Amino acid sequence: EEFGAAFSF
Amino acid sequence: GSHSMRYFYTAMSRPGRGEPRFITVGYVDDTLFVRFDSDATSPRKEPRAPWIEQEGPEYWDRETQISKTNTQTYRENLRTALRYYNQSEAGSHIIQRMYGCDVGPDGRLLRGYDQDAYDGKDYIALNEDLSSWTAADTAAQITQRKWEAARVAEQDRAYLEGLCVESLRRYLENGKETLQRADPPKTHVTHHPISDHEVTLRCWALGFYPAEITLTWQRDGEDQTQDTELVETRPAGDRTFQKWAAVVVPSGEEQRYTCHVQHEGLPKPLTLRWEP
Amino acid sequence: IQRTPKIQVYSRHPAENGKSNFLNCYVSGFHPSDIEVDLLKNGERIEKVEHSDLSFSKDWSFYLLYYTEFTPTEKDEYACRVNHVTLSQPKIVKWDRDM
Repeated sequence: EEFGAAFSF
Repeated sequence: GSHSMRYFYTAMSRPGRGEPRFITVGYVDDTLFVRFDSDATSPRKEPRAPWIEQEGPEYWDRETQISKTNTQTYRENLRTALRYYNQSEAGSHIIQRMYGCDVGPDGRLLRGYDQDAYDGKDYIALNEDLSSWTAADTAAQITQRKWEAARVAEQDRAYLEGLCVESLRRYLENGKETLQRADPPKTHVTHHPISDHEVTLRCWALGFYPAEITLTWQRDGEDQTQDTELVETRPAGDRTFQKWAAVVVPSGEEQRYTCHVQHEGLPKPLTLRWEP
Repeated sequence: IQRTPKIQVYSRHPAENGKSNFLNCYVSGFHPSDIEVDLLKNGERIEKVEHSDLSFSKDWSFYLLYYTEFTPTEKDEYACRVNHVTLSQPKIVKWDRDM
């Protein structure tokens, strides 16, 4: 299962 | 004993040919298990291994939404990257991401990963502490400053120590017939004379899983590292891998050469020789 | 920052004339990701070749497996033809049943 949070560069 | 789970993002801009393509693939060890492609007719996370098929509708919806949301995020990252490197909007660029966890025999976290590349070069990486970052250049330092401010490391850590290892442990159980089965290589030595005074000895390993293997030729018990031709481990297409190592040897000297094979599917390392 | 693909042409199982098999072209070590790969039978394009989902190694370089069912014979020639931004012309690698 993936991590649902991804953050902008 | 030891196992890994990794997700791989590729985000590729293509000015004049629509919005950046976003592709995700997930692996446990060397087994592909999920895929997402923003260019698919109806983009969704799709099973690539039978044991992930056990997951219910809620799983597939949640995973698909993460991928859809990350398609947008990685499209913004590409735009941001252009600004960070003073680049024009007319070029094609690529951001990649690899993140995930290793577990040992007991199933506990051995280590977590979350790293990005821009145009094939290291950009930013979460350190093994799961607490700080390494930026490769002044552009990625800008990203670091942003991630430090939003405590991103702490959030990655909670994922990597929780959901990452828990889901991987579930996958390892459901796919134990395959994920927890090592297939040892089938090995042989072939002999191709190239001239009257030189012959090629090729040491084969076929049908092995997982990919990791060592093939070495020795002459008189000495590693011929510099003189060995090694091909990159290649997938057979049926989950297993193939590899070979070759040396060019003087005619009449074949028996001074032994091929050595190490692989976790084997009880002990194998020694092979040309069997005339 | 561009890297030229390594190319391997080979079968899933050891080759036997008249026995059905899979022909593989594995392209790896390359960057960027766009790449053209054809499998050839006597110079001509095999239709409905399939390929794996785009992946990459620890060094960020990409890899793909292209494959098709096939029945090798003595006289039929097989090859993989690859184009990429790093090549001035498509590169042809011929299937050698001993490699």
